[PDB]
Amino acid sequence: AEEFPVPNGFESAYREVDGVKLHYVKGGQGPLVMLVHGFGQTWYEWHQLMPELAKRFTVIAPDLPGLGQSEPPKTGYSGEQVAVYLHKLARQFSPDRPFDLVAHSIGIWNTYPMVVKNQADIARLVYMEAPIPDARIYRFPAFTAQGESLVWHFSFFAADDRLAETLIAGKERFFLEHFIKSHASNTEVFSERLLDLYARSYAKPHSLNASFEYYRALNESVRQNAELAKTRLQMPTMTLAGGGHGGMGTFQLEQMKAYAEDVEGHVLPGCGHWLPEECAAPMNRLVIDFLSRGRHH
Amino acid sequence: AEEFPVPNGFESAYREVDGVKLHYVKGGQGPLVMLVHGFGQTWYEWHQLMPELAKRFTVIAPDLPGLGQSEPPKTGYSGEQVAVYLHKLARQFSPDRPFDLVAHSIGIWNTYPMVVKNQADIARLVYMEAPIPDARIYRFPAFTAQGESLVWHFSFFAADDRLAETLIAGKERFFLEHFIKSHASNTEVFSERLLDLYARSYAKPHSLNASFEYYRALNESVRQNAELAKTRLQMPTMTLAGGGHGGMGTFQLEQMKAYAEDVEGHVLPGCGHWLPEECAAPMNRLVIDFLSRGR
Repeated sequence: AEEFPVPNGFESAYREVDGVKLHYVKGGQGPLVMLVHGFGQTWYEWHQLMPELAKRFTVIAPDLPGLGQSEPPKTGYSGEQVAVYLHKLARQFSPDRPFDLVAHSIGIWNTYPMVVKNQADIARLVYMEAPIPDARIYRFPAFTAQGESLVWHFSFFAADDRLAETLIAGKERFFLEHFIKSHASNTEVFSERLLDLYARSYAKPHSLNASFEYYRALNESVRQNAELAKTRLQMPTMTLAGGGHGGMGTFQLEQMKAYAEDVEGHVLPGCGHWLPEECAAPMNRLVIDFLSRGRHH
Repeated sequence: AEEFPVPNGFESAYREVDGVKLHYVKGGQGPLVMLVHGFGQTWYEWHQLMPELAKRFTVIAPDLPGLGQSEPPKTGYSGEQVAVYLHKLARQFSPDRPFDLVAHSIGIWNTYPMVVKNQADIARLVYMEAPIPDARIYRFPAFTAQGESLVWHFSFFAADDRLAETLIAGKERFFLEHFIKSHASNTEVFSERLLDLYARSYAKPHSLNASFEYYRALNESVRQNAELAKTRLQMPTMTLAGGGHGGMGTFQLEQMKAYAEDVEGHVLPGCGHWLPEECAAPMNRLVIDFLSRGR
């Protein structure tokens, strides 16, 4: 019983990677593009981009370990540990060619280590809407002159005593609606039905826990990344960020400039955090154009 | 009925102030000292200090509007609005003489405006464990290299859509233990029994809502204080802060220096946010000695 509708011409499937059963949706022909979702979401956030990309690329969108229909990681939730699963999953499908990688939100946290450690395996890199975990995240404000800040949820979710799971259980739909909308410019794109689907998925007890375990591991990821970042990324890279309420703005490119030699960035006015949903048309266009300046049947 | 046990020789009473019934506990004789509690607690946080002070002073410990057994404010929850209720209450018992003030946590927010606006009514002042609302609060981090930060709850509590009440309703006892202990160094003083007392009080629906309204008015209080702070405090002031896990550390005194001409500060080692309970002996000593420099 699929959690989300699969686009025509795509298949929902599973692969075991290091003893962990990962779910993914795959379609298209050509060089591989892997699309990695973030918090509060699943592979489905890419469902609009996928059919367009599948015109020129083989497209795979996995569920992060513990989220959607993927099993929890058997190692842990730090960036380096999760990155191994996504890397080996990608290699099962693109053993002989480098693949492209597109990541959003915590998808960035869970891919950066495998990108920096396997540069030859990565053709092109698109990162949108989330800091690479590093010391910069310690600068975001707890509170603003206009109300709640952008990332006070880092503390909420990282807190022990299962704080987040305990408070949110039974209110998963309620919390996710508030969180999505507080980080959105365009809230209308999030129908009652869309919110129901996302809320139902992450409300699975193991998925609600997984959601926050990514955050409880964030400081470890920061420490891991302090070593990894000694090696600059050398592949062509694009960043995207929303310019509206909820978005990262100029931060995305400014940070990436410290990690990547070859990088370009766009800020999308009128869009918040949830680029694939709030600003599907322009986001899709920028991604496709960026990736299509390489190999693609 | 009483939510918390009154110390021997003290009385629990109520006083109507601008149409709001304030609960307070009072005892002792001599010049008035008013002790104002903060978030997650009630007058009861002062119960160990009160008997000692009552040997030299008349001591009054009110419940903040909406919290403990006090009615919610009729005007609003900004510091300037709430401070009126507290000033008028104090002045009923000390109409012809200045009084002393001790405040903790959001008790600071709710007294600063009455202090700066009525400087002659305040003999001596002790503030502990909370920023005066001003632009400095926008500089605290959402997240730290050790985990959850000191004041991320500002955003949580101020969030729209009654986010905090909705998530916390029915889990008040769970949430309060986590909040208190995460902001403590000496966690062992918060026994299950004491936590039960505090949780039962703030679990009253109007109290849970009041708790968060103070944070929802925080930006307004910052705006209010921007004007009020053009005038420095002239009376003797002392700040205390915890030096341990969950404490404000050197921030307390450094900020107060911008507000007061006459200030001395102490950071108490191995104590977090909840000084009256985590570090009763040294905290009580410091307050009693400081206030006893005045007649």
